[PDB]
Amino acid sequence: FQCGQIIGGEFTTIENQPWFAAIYRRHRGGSVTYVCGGSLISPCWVISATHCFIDYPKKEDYIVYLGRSRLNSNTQGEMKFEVENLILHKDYSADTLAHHNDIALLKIRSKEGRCAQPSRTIQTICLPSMYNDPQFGTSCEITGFGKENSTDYLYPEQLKMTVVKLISHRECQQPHYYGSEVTTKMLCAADPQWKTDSCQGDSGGPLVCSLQGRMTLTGIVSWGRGCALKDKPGVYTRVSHFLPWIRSHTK
Ligand SMILES: NC[C@H]1CC[C@@H](C(=O)O)CC1
Repeated sequence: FQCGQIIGGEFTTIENQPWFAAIYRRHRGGSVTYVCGGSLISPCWVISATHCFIDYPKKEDYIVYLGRSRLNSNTQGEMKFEVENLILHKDYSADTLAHHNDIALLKIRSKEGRCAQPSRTIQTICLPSMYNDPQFGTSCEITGFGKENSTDYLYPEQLKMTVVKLISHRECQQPHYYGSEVTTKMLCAADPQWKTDSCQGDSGGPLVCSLQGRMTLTGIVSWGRGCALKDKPGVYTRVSHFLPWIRSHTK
């Protein structure tokens, strides 16, 4: 492994986002449904958002897939996993509109007792170095099985991706935007003409940026008001500010 090597946007294959994890819940009735996204950060660890699991925190109930480009069908080279350990951030909160410390860790273990193995469809995403983010106005990529329009009932069957641009705290903390709801441990991103964005079901997925030739996990899909609404960008967990929390649990 060599690390880092939807409204609008386009369809894609997992070769373009080989770090993408598709997380599913098995329920209480035997039926399995899509919960949300995630990113492979090391062979045994997938990173996502706490809000994806806060209502069902029993590890035994989740299924993780790597190398999956299709929602309810099989893709050649996909690897299935059990969640060995589900770590939610104890300081998670969502009392108001914003979700605070919205980050989660999933230890993955296949029925064959193995962790993720590199292939053309399974790869790791580079974690940022402490506090090192791309410049405001940088184009980064988002990926998911989320809705194509907020009013849609169904989820697309094929994986999607688009490009969004990082927005400064100054701009995002404006009152017609999110105001004081966005903290410094969050990152805002949007399409300049509000035509593309992450939507419902893209939660936990990554905001992938290129820094020093490395695709970096700069954000994790967290929250926002609607999808692709003027002045209402997608808000992301600012990974570069959660490194001791990640390290503390992957040691
Ligand atoms: N645009 C980002 C935002 C992330 C998920 C959210 C939700 O699941 O409610 C809707 C949109």
